[PDB]
Amino acid sequence: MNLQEYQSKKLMSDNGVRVQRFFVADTANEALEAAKRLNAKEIVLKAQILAGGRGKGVFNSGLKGGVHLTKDPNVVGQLAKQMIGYNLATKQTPKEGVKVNKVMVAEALDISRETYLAILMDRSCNGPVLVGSPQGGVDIEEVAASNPELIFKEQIDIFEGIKDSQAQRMAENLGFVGPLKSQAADQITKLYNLFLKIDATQVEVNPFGETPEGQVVCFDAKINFDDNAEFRQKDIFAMDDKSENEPIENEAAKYDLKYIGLDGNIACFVNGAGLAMATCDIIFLNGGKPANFLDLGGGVKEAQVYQAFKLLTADPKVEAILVNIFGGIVNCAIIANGITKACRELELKVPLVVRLEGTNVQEAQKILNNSGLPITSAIDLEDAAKKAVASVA
Amino acid sequence: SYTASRQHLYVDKNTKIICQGFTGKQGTFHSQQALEYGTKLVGGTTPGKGGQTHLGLPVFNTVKEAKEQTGATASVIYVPPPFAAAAINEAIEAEIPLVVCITQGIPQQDMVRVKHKLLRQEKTRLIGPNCPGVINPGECKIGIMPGHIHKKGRIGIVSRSGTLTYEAVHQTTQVGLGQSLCVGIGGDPFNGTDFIDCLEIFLNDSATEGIILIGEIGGNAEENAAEFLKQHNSGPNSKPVVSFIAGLTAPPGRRMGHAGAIIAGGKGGAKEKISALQSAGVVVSMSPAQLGTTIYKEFEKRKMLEHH
Ligand SMILES: CC(C)(COP(=O)(O)OP(=O)(O)OC[C@H]1O[C@@H](n2cnc3c(N)ncnc32)[C@H](O)[C@@H]1OP(=O)(O)O)[C@@H](O)C(=O)NCCC(=O)NCCS
Repeated sequence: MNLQEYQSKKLMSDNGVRVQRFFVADTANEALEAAKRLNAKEIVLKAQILAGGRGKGVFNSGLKGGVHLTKDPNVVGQLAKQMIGYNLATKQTPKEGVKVNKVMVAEALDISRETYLAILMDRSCNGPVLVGSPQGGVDIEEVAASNPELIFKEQIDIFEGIKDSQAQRMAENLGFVGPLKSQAADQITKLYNLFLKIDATQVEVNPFGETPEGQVVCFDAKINFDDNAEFRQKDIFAMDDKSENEPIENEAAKYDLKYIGLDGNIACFVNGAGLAMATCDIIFLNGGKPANFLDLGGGVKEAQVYQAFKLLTADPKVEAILVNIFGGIVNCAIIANGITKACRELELKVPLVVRLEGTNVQEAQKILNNSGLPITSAIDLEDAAKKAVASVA
Repeated sequence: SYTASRQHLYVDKNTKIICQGFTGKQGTFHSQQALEYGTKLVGGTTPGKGGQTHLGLPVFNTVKEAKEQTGATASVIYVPPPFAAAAINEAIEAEIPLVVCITQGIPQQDMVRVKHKLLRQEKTRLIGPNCPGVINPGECKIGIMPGHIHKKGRIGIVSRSGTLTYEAVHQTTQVGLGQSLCVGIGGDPFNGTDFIDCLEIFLNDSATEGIILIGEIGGNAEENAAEFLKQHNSGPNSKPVVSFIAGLTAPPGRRMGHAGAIIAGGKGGAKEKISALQSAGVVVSMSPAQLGTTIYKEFEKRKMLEHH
């Protein structure tokens, strides 16, 4: 799931993390009044979209740039008038851009020092870990490659909680000194408790830094959430902005199907994520370009097969479909009849290749061959992949 | 330490099983299936239904009581995600030797807490969560895998996937080699058993003459297993290892179905896992359709077939 800048910044602030003071406005007048209420010397206006590259984007109002600095609340309102309700296009958006319904009006803070600080569960140490670097404001992966001596880690015990000694040591390794070390340690502690409270998989602060006036601030952050915890994080998942997701992925999620679009033309779906990945792979190994990953989940349910076809028959780049169902006990003739039912009712127009394993496969293949539809059966996954690849120009 | 419980993975004809979540929809269906396979399912738990009967077997309020009355040495968990970690902890506190958690969707943070307890004891061995279970073909099946495709034989299989494992099972049955023990360690990032745990069992089991390791993107368990094999599968009586790693075509930063299948911060890609394993002597099958033929050929090279 995805949060707008103002949603993650509010979540942070509501949990004691120090961020720039800000308001959200959805009209130009609200932006002007918000700028007045900041009582700040320097103000930043930022359009709220999820895609990157706002700073160099263009609105279909003609206004250049999604981030503007000013001292004048009147200017904030005037520029917001040429943002709100317009589409903002960046290097990371489609050409139509993204409709901007909200802007953030925040105090513009100068940055004296930049560091990197993230909290995540360590898959090799089996607990939370703090990951920090004094080399802030840059891709942490680059820092790891170029300067691995500047990557610091503190393993935390889930039941002990974060200790002052751990927070202080990380703060020191990040380069904070004196009272700012104590501030940074306290902020690390608050970020750790936030990470646990919200079932984050990662809380990444970059830059985690200082202002010239001597405050430790989380200037920008990215939070990733554990989907498995949605049942106890309803308020946070209710904020999920799906407006910039691929539309078919949104439609898939409605039905508990995990769809991931790829850049290809041979669609596929499979019961089981490992085998779904493997089916994408084997299409590629045999000279094709998979169009998507689609895991139907456990249990071969006719409704899941039906919805899968509904998703794929929509995508204009799909030129063929490889269905791979390893159903064990389920009667493949029932699955076969469900497939022909879906292809008729949803008007399949592309070649379909079906690999069925389970019981009653012979009758299932007979059903598919007699359906009058462009359907071919496959004897194994390699045969299915070759047939799929050869079904397209 | 917790590694002392690895031997509990090797279920057999004497393993007696209780089902946690016995009276639920999936606990009922797979318990019915287990009794047809001849599985020694002896009862199950549902809090508040102790004293009832289900599928002709006793229902219990606690794992402790179920264990005392049935003598069970293993439990299988079909408990919903909000409560499944508590179910695992209950089984651990009751010192069930083998616990197999099928449940998908347990919060990762719950499982970090579970592992904290798990790693500080050694009576209980956990397989899972988000896994299909374990099977000793013809002796004991714990979980949801289709028994009929297995055949007792000489390939040990360990896998992070469900149905992709059945592909490997089907292929090794078809080529006539069969399986000694198959362990689905599941698709979550925090779980009770990794590849090394199973490799240790396989390398020291005389019935296991070759190994298939099925992995995928995410984490570093495959790379850890490669290092283990460099150190412990190199002397005389080494065993052939074949592998397939799912996710060569996976994009970065996306959860590919399984909670643990994600390339993050540039780590977890399939290519690096394939190269690590190859450098440890593993024959990595690039195609998932050729696991059986690849391991068969390795048996042929070593003259491990009956016609030799
Ligand atoms: C675990 C799972 C199967 C449960 O779904 P379900 O069987 O449809 O759920 P139900 O609500 O019918 O049954 C769960 C039962 O557990 C019981 N239960 C709850 N807490 C319990 C506990 N601590 N101990 C024992 N039983 C418990 C519930 O009371 C319920 O039984 P009841 O209806 O008789 O009271 C499901 O959540 C799931 O994870 N499915 C996917 C599994 C999967 O694909 N795994 C990966 C394989 S590779």
